[PDB]
Amino acid sequence: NATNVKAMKYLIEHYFDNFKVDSIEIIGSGYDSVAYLVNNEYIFKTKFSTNKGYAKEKAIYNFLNTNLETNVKIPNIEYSYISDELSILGYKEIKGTFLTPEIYSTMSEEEQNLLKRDIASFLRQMHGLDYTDISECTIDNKQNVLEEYILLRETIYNDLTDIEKDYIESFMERLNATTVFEGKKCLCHNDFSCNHLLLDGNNRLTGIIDFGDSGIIDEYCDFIYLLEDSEEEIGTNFGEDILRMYGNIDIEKAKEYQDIVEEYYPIETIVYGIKNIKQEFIENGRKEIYKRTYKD
Ligand SMILES: Nc1nc2c(ncn2[C@@H]2O[C@H](COP(=O)(O)OP(=O)(O)NP(=O)(O)O)[C@@H](O)[C@H]2O)c(=O)[nH]1
Ligand SMILES: [Cl-]
Ligand SMILES: [Mg+2]
Ligand SMILES: [Mg+2]
Repeated sequence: NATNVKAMKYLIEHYFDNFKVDSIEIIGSGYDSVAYLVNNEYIFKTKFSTNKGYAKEKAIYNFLNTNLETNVKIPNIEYSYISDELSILGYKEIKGTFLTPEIYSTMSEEEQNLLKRDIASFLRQMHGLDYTDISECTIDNKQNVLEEYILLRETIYNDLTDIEKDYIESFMERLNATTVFEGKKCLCHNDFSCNHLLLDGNNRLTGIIDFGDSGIIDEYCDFIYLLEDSEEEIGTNFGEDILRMYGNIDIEKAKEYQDIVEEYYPIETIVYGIKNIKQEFIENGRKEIYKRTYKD
């Protein structure tokens, strides 16, 4: 605990010549990464070598801070160090409160509507950017899945159970029949969940973070979490209304897209385990297949 922060304090002061760390605490973490609040003022996202890295994320912030017109704040990178083994991005903390189901349920109907409009407006503005200058950041989700399926076939597929194989083949049958990858491509946040959305003191959208998965990809991508029915997200109705306010988009296919990504999740989890040599993820994905198969 107190040892991570010393190591990171050292790396920050070593790589950014004039920077002095008066305070530093862990503010969040993924499975590959750790984030730190420094001097009660700066966020520092960090990562050590992992199927990389923070170069794309930086190029995305730089593209967006040049091209977006919006009052919604996003990270603006002041400090970056990027190497094969280590990557650090520092920027000023955007202040606010993260959106949650609980907060949402306390908002008046009109407060909720204004938030949904704020979100639809943000997404419309980003999805509308001429992305020529960030064109290297393309992502083909369908092709990625095919390549991941090939990796499964080359590694553990033959040891899976019949129930597990059927789940996967049935997913691939669905992938092959769907049309939801054939639509408009644009620059998407691509991890647009309510834990990345910041509210100000009037419960209006004041900022957005973590454009780490951003790319030129299906327009439907940015509604996947807004449409999710779970304890972490607000609800299907929230995403529906946002889709209506956003306009010019096939809502039923947005939902199909979301449903297909949800079906893929256990396989994604297995694949992450294969690629990063973590048996624990392989087993969680496989077990999740049994859970889904037996649910009614
Ligand atoms: N309030 C605030 N919190 C921030 C800001 N930047 C990051 N955070 C906090 O730090 C956490 C992690 O930041 P995030 O960019 O989501 O990183 P990640 O998923 O954990 N890393 P990765 O993008 O490499 O997978 C966020 O959940 C949030 O608590 C910011 O500008 N303001
Ligand atoms: Cl296993
Ligand atoms: Mg995040
Ligand atoms: Mg992230």
